[PDB]
Amino acid sequence: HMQTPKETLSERLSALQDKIIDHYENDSKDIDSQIQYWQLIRWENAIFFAAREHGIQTLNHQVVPAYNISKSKAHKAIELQMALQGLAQSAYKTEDWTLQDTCEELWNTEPTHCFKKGGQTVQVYFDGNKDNCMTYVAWDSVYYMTDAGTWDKTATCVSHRGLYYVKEGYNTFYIEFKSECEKYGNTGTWEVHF
Amino acid sequence: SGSNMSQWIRFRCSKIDEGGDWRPIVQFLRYQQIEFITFLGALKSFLKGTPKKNCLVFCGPANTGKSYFGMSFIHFIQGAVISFVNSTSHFWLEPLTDTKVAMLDDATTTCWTYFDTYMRNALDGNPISIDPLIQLKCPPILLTTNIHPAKDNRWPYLESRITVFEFPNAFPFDKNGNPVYEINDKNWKCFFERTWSRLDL
Repeated sequence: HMQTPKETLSERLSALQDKIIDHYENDSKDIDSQIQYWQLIRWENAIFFAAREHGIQTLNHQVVPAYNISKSKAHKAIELQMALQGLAQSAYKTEDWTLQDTCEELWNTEPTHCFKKGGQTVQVYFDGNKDNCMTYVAWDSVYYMTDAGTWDKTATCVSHRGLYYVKEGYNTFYIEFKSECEKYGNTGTWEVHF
Repeated sequence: SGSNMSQWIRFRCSKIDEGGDWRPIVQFLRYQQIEFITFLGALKSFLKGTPKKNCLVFCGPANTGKSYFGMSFIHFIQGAVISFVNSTSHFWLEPLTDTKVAMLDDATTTCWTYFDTYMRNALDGNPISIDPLIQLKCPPILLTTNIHPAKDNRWPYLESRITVFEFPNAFPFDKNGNPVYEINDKNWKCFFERTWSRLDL
């Protein structure tokens, strides 16, 4: 059979999507698995982009997303893949690196463009009001990229000002409690419980 | 029931036939543009009854099959369906007194207004009263709706204490009119068997 362009794109998507769920099933602790996972997601979105370019509305029953959605998700996938490829050349390569450790949701969480492990909870009460309380996470370990492109591991520090980590000699705040107060209470008073 | 969530689900899986497949569930989520890891994180907090994470919401048109998907979970876990009556009283919450998980199907604008005012303790994981005034711990509540409760800021208390998954796409059928994805007890059994530890059960 001579494959229609939709049939070819369909065949490739079905294999990619099967592989993606294999990853979910396996729950590998290997950083190299996560790198591969994010490659699959880039490829998935590249297929959906090409599908739309070819006037295809649905592919293997999947609704072909808007160009902006395919592009956004691919860019996100590349970003994560290259961060993981760098992290894989660090001393921390052989730690456990799971789907959960390397998902977009966590990546987008402060501090962003960093990996983090071991969240310890921080409770902040605004205006002495106990029932007006925001929960934050002080990460046991933050992995950040240096200017040289290598990944280093450091701990979080708590203070009245906020949550920070030391990035190549520079205190780097990822939560500012003043900014959070000026948004949940507005008296200039807050209490930090850690 | 008295048993914890882990014991209950393990027991429910005991009563369900072997041979299901978790894949249609995962595939249906990704079909609806939902990230697997995000959903699983939300479900973990939901089953624990975590404060501010005790209500899960599936939002979209009836043709998405959000209610079929949601109800399949309820059937699996043997949860209870509650029927909303606009009141200032909690009397209509009777069916959830003794359940593991409750479901309210097709929450209206009026329902969300009710939740924003009258379901605060439930949203926070604090006991509520139904009636001699008896206190009761509210089980996790799954809601389906086509009124997004956290887009337009109408419900400020509710807004920060619910998790919403949107279902943008119509429930898919193949060329013979057969559903592309079937979601039933056996598929949910496999789903839990595959995600047990990740759900912290």
